[PDB]
Amino acid sequence: MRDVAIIGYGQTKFGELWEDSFRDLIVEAGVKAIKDANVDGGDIDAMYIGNMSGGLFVGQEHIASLIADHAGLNPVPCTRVEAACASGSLALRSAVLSVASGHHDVVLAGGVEKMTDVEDATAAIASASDQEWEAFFGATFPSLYAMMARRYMYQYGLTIEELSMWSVIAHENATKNKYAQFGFKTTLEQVMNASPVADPLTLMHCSPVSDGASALIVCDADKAEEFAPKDEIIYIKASTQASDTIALHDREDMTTLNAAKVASEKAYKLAKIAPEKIDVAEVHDCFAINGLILVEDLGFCKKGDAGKVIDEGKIRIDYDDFVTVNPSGGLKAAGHALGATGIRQVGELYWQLKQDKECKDRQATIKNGYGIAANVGGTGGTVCVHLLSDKR
Amino acid sequence: MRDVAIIGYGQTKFGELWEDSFRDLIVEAGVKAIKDANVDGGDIDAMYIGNMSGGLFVGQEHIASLIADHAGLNPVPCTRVEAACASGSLALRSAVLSVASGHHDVVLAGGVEKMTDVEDATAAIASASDQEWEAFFGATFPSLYAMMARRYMYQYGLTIEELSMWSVIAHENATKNKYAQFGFKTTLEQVMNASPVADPLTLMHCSPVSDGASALIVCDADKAEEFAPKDEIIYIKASTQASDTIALHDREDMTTLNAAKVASEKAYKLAKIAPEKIDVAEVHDCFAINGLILVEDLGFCKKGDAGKVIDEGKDYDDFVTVNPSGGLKAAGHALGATGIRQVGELYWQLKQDKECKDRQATIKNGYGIAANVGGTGGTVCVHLLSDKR
Amino acid sequence: DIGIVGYGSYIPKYRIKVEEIAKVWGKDPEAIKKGLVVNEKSVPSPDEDTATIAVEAARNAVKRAGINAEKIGAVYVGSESHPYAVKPTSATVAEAIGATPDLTAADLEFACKAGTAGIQMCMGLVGSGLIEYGMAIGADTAQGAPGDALEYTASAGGAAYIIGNKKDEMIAVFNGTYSYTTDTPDFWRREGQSYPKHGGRFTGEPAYFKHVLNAAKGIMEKMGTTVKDYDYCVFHQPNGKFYIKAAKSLGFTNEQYKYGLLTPYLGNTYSGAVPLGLSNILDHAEEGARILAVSYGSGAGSDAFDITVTERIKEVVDKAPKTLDLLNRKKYIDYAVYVKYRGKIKI
Amino acid sequence: DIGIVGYGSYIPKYRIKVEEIAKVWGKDPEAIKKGLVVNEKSVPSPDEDTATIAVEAARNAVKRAGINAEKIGAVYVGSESHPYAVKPTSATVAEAIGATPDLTAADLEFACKAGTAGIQMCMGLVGSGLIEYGMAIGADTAQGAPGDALEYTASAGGAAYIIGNKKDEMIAVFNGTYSYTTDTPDFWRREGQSYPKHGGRFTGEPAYFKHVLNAAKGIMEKMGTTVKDYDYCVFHQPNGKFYIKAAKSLGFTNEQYKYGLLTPYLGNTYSGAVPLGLSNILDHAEEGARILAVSYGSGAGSDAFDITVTERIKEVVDKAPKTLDLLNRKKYIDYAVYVKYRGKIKI
Amino acid sequence: VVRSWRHMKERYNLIGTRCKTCGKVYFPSRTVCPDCRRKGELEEFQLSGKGKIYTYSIVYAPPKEFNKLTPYVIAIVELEEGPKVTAQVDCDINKISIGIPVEAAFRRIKEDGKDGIISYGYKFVPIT
Amino acid sequence: VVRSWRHMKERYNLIGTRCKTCGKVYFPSRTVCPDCRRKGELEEFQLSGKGKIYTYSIVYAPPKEFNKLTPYVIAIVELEEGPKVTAQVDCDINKISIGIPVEAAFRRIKEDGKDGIISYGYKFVPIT
Ligand SMILES: [Cl-]
Ligand SMILES: [Cl-]
Ligand SMILES: [Cl-]
Ligand SMILES: [K+]
Ligand SMILES: [K+]
Ligand SMILES: [K+]
Ligand SMILES: [K+]
Ligand SMILES: [K+]
Ligand code: NA
Ligand SMILES: [Zn+2]
Ligand SMILES: [Zn+2]
Repeated sequence: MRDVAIIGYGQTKFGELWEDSFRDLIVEAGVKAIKDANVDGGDIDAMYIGNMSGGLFVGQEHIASLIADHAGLNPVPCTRVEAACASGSLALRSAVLSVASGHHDVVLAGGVEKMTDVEDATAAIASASDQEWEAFFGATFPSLYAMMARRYMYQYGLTIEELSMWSVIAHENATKNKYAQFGFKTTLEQVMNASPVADPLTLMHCSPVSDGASALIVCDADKAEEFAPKDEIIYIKASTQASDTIALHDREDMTTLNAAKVASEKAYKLAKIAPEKIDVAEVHDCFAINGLILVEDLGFCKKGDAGKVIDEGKIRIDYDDFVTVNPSGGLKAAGHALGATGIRQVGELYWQLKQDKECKDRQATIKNGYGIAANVGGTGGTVCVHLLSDKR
Repeated sequence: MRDVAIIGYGQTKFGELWEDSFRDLIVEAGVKAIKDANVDGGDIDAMYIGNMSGGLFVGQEHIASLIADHAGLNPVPCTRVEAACASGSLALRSAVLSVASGHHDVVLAGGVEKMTDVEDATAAIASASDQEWEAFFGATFPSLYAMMARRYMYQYGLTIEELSMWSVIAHENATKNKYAQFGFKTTLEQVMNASPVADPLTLMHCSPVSDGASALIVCDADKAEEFAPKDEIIYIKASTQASDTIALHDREDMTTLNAAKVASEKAYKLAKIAPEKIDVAEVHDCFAINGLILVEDLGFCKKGDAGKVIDEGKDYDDFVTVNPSGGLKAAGHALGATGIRQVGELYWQLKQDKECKDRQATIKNGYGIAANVGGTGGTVCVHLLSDKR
Repeated sequence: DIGIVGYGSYIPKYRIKVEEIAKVWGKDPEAIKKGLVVNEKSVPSPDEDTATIAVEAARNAVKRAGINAEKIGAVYVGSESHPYAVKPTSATVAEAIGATPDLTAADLEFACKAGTAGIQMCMGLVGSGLIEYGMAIGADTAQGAPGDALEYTASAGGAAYIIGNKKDEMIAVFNGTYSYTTDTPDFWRREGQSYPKHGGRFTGEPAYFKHVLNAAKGIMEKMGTTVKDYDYCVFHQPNGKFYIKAAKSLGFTNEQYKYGLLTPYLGNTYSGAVPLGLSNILDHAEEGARILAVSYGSGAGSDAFDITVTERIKEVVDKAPKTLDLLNRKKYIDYAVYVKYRGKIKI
Repeated sequence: DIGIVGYGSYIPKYRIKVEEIAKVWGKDPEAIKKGLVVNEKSVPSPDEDTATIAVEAARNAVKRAGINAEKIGAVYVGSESHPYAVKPTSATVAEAIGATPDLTAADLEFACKAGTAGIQMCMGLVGSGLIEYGMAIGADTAQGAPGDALEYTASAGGAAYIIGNKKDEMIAVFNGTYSYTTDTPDFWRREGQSYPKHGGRFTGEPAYFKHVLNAAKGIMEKMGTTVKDYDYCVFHQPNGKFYIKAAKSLGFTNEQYKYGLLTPYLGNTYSGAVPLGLSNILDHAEEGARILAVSYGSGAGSDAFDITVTERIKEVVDKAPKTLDLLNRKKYIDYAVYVKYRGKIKI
Repeated sequence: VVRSWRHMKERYNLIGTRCKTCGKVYFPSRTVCPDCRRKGELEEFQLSGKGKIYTYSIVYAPPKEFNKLTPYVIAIVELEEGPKVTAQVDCDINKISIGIPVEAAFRRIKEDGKDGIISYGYKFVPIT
Repeated sequence: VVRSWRHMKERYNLIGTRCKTCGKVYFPSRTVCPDCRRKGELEEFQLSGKGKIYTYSIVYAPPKEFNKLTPYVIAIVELEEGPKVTAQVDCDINKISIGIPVEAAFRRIKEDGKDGIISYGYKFVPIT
């Protein structure tokens, strides 16, 4: 059981990348991560890749062989890990566990998605729901999370304005992020008056379809020292995972993600810290409501109070007395390339905790030196949490 | 870095299972594996699942959540691993590495596939090839392996009779397997005279589209004694994986699978044994030729000689026993579960389980090896088991 | 109490061998003949359709019954290829045999079981005393999709049965009937499309065999019989393979199932398949022979019958053409002329 | 000895007034309303079709029958708009009511008489003792050709009837049935075409009235009755004018024919027309009431029924929705939304 | 095609399972009881189609097939027996609210193009 | 649809890449040279459509779309420049053999149903 750290991170831009092919994408992210980590191609012992769509966007399965082949790293083992929108984080956790085992010392964990090549992306994103008992009946993926918002609004009295403030903050933060898909300011009225997708959600509440790739280099905490200076090394204190019912209608309470509570609690326990010590958090906010719910499930505020926290802006970077959430703009503003998001989430914590120049204009305050990420598959069926620290 | 062992194995029948759903299948395999290992549902710390088809067979991605949900094991972490026909073995290897790491002690590795629900399965099996540069131009998955057979015949002089004997043996072996898809004996003439799919291969050279599920319970070697008798424990000496070009035309040599040579060599090193010490081998023989090539790449015979050693059928006391269950052609090839099943057979063979009573190979040394291949060779995963830790 | 007073059959004269279809599409004919147990199939003349085939079969049944068609109180035509989408074949057939106007009629649809469904309706109307005689026909001019395996078996033919109450006129007697029906999407066609679609290997065990075998076992339970109690049998025959597999599963020997199997040289005539096979049995059967007849339709459903032959059979067999004679009066054609006749050429 | 043990009906919620169709095509709506005696018609939801309508009617009939659907030994669906060209509606209906698997089934076609053909079939099987209960359905989602006069009347609806043998369970008793059938090309549709064709004024005297009046005269002669013996009547109703002309020709008064006439506010539901009209009669009728029911289908033929109501009627009428309640629960739509729902817009 | 056939009795007739061990009704039917797992014993159970809206949404831009229905109501219905299902509601978009009593109805859910199979199943209708 | 557009220059004109560092021609074009990876510097390169059969097969039961072509020859061609490609060969079944010289040809490779897009690309023809 070895301690695992992160030595490098690389990322493409997230958006509608017509020029860049799916193969061309993962390479660009891999080279950036290799360069950042100061390692050679030969130093990589294994790769773990996340991609939800795979055969739905392009008809291509066996993407691991494709990626290793075209990256030029044959014969290193490459493995694809899938959990819908959580494929990225699962690829990391697989990479971490492979380092901890002693079988590999340096491992690339990356994710890639090319959603623009399909005519209608809806069918792919709906794969994360139960095909027979949710999709079959016409429950689109935005409509599922909209029914969560409705129940959350019913139980706790969240108002559409409070929900819409999440989108305003996200976009403001995204203007400070070069790799973000949307770099423009918005207002409450623009969010609320945007075209509706699924009541009560509007186009300005929903994350967009995105192409992109991101990659991390994870390494044995001790070996990390030969490639990187002791500064700028970030340690993975915990990599936890949980499961919940795939269908929203099978949830005991749809206003919370049990798998996040289970995973986050386990991570806090292993890291020997409390939610109060987290300086920056990256949550899965593909439909805003999901951002509020996770802020509660991770323990930053009491159930039903997320709306009150967002209205006052405590999650904002500028706000000093509270954890800073989605400094990059989150999934809504920075972009949501399904397979790469879980990797990107962690890459931001890496920059934020290492005070990298990449996030210089969105640098959150670091009183304690801890960050946490929550990546969700579908409506909550799978949650993966990663807890990082500047201290081993 | 902990040692990992196998404490239980479970399997459904492999074939055209119309009534059994995708859910009904993985459960049946999981409960059988749990029951054999003498563990409770709560004792599972994590699950690793292989399923190539996923959203091409049924349109369902996020299978991990579905399987954990309907198995009743929420909130246990469940993860899907994909490498085409190698997904099964990849799920095992992932499970192994998680036990070795110390994060999990008891982990289920299973694979499941539901290929009958689609009208045309070809498009899915072709997913393992390069869609842009192989499938696009009309190279069906059987036609790729046929081109391997043609090149192998061109270089080494393999004759169709020698290749066809592989299928005769497989089907004879499958009559002793309750879970096999095909339980009938055949002859050389019936194989050679069967309908052709892609020259030189015939329907009796190709593995069928199959539904099925299989699952293993892997455990820490020390705790294993807590659930199982020291007698019925099989130890995983090595779990290796390698990579090759996805497209056949990009291969340096089409008559060999470099990823199998790389992976098998690495397994032999870690286990500190030679190919001569393997008692039983389970190889990926979806199209027969692939079985011959792997027998060479694992080091049991010289390149180009596989045809000659198989013609003699080496019941045979002094040679390794290959695919005792019938292999992929006769026992069935449920893509995601095959890699699991392969190992479950080695587990049975090495523990002298009743399940393989009628097909029991001689075990002089107490070692078995499995080779699971994704597509035409882009991914190979090898597992080396022993009765000794 | 209820029986068949007369029966009749019709098959057109043109045939096409498997070799001629495979030649065009680049397949091995020997593999197909062995895979399907089929050699050739029937082809209707371009001036022939389900209505004309139904009329031929109906008129032949009247000859065997030896009755005045004016007495027929119901005419039912079961088909998949009714010449109109909306205009009843059954009405044309009644007019063509002189049964009009004092009768009821309807066109029946239930894939390949439509024909036998009508027999059960007539049994009811005759048994209840609502009519004196009823006619049930099963006829089709099936069309297989060019290039698909159904093109090797999709043929034309039909047979008619007149049901009656008079022991002196019965050539065979119904002992009982039973039906097994579920909702099964093995085979279908949408209103717009030219040719049907199907579930391939789903058409077998979960559909054909489920229904054919459940219908067979069911009537044998109802009748308290075993396979040994029966002299002859006939099952649905989309290909020879399915027929023989079913027959052998239930314990029937070649001598018992041979007469009912016509597909290898006739093709699959869909709603006329079992009606035609049954008629060949009746052309050969002797007094006292007991028959098991089980149809199948995609949908799905099967109609089972338990029938006993009487001494009158030999009085009527020669009163109309025998099914084997019709089947062997044939002229061969190649694929070009076949697609010309069948209207398979775009314009 | 044979009677109706239960019955049920269904009509969708959308309607369209004559005015909304005439507005678009440039016609005088009053002239049409007066000429056809029609004000509005029913329109099915885009998620509704003949199968769903049949299930609604069947399920309602089961409520009134108060029996276990497992006992139903036959399900027959008569329609002109079966959702599939080749896949039986009746099977889907049997599965949806729990009648499967021990039953027979068939889909019926005979223009607008298909529905009543199934009643006669159920009468035969029950009377003969071959089944204990049979279900006959008539349902349609008619579509009129845009711009043509049939677009003002072509509506959606259906009704189901369960036939049984037990006096204690009968709400009505069949006194007799009779059918008149010929070959008449008044109305037809070819497999390729979207909408039917017709002979215009040939549809009237030589077809509808010929068959409706001969069938009505026929059963009264069979039964030894006069118009004075019947309390209520219902004829096929392609428009209000044909219905009333027929009713007055035979000597029925408004009080006798009023209940059976639904077309003016429902439209012509084709094979569901008379079944629905009959059902409204039964929702109002009292013990001992005698009904004359005569259907019509093009091709052509009519089915006549002579029915007497029993004391059990009051026990069941409220056990399911009444046909007038369904007809009056409605939402109006304009022509744009109508052609959208009906799939009349080329897309 | 085959998948619809496997769930026809659930989609047509709302027939689920009841675990004898704990008594909980399950719909859609489950192979294993999550609370008792192996000790659970499942029986066939017929549900009444009655339930109440637990939550809902209004789908304004669905896939092209639903163009006739757009905008349609989607909801999670809590059935009286216990289970919850996801389904559409046949009502106007301004008449749906949480707690509204509804009732299952056999309707045409989907169609696989012009050549493929039609799929039927439950849709919920408010009851007054 | 978009993925055809990206590879049109390769499929239509056989335009690949040549790595300056080692000189190896690559077709299909590669973003990274496997032998030099980063230190490889790739340049546009026009291949002649000439090559020889390296291996082949005859497809006897392909998907429905290819019904007109069945049985067809599939092969891997070794191009004179070095790269190998997978493609069909327009020759009779009994005329294909390893080592036969062939030449690329612009042909209709596939079509996405009746409504979808037509995809063109290379097919190989024997010489003399
Ligand atoms: Cl490099
Ligand atoms: Cl358990
Ligand atoms: Cl008709
Ligand atoms: K909460
Ligand atoms: K054991
Ligand atoms: K009787
Ligand atoms: K029809
Ligand atoms: K029954
Ligand atoms: Na803050
Ligand atoms: Zn329980
Ligand atoms: Zn180079």
